[PDB]
Amino acid sequence: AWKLVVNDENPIDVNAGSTVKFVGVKAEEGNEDSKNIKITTGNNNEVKFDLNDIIRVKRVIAGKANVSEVGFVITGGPNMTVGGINAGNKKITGVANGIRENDAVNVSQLNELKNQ
Amino acid sequence: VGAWKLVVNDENPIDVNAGSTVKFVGVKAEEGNEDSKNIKITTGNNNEVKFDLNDIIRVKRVIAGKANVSEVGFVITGGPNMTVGGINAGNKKITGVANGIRENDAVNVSQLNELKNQIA
Amino acid sequence: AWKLVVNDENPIDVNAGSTVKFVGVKAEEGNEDSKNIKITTGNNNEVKFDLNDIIRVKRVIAGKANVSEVGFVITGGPNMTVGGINAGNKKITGVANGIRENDAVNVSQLNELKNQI
Repeated sequence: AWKLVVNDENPIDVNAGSTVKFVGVKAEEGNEDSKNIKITTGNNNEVKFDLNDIIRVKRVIAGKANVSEVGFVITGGPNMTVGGINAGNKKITGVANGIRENDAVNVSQLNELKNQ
Repeated sequence: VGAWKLVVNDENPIDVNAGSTVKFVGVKAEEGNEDSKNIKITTGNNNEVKFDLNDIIRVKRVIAGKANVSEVGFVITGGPNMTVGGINAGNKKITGVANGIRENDAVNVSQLNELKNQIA
Repeated sequence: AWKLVVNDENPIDVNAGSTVKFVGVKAEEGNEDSKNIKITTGNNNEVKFDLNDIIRVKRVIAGKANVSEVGFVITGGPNMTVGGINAGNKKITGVANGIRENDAVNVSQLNELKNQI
């Protein structure tokens, strides 16, 4: 027999005739397509590990950038949440001229009015 | 060592005998890019098999409650979005906007008020 | 003994009495709850693999959409970064009337003035 230790847990004894099972945990209980870790096998019995095309988490952190249930947040910077967009006391650039009533307007549009 | 079996998500067992080799592999997300294995599997000391994410992960969707990342961009369900076709402010105000300067910068209320003072 | 080959690495030899350890790597050295890959065991000793509820990476790529240390970027399109927001040379829609000095203004508010002046 050999022993399999997962992180800090007590060893699993693997005897002759024993079965070891690997399981991708389902994020959503009825949904076999909801396993965040996708474990499959190859033609030569290779055990293959990947991510699901769709991953379900509570939070993604990449430096100051956060994705979570509240929205898209840059620590100390802009954000987008259910209550709307905060531009972080910075300019918003690359804005095409607004057309509909609830489109944003840009500097060029303010200037047009200023000359009429 | 005794002969044992490995069952992966209820696949038919893989029988492992004395003399057998078992391979674990991280799948490449991008066909020809060796650096694109989302699951980073390595070996260290003391027969440790170490599992982590790649520094760069490649997926089609991230779901974190009502916040969604996808090939179209960044969406809050029932809220604003920033997607390929543009920003949708979600029928909410946009706050914290510094004064626009270039012709394609957004303007703020302070600037609209400056104009009101200038025209008539 | 049997051998374990992980990707292109040298084989590990597993004899009778050997131990193999599976470990989640900590994303942050001081945080034992920062292991991106969550490995646990079930009530019949199944080895269960999942993601941490909180994952820490340098970049997520979903097609043109990127999450990274600079912020939220659509390649060739809109972005929201440490330096502010770019609207992608497209219109911004769904903007409620600005109120406070640093709120954005919409077409309706520009027209309201035009009708007064």
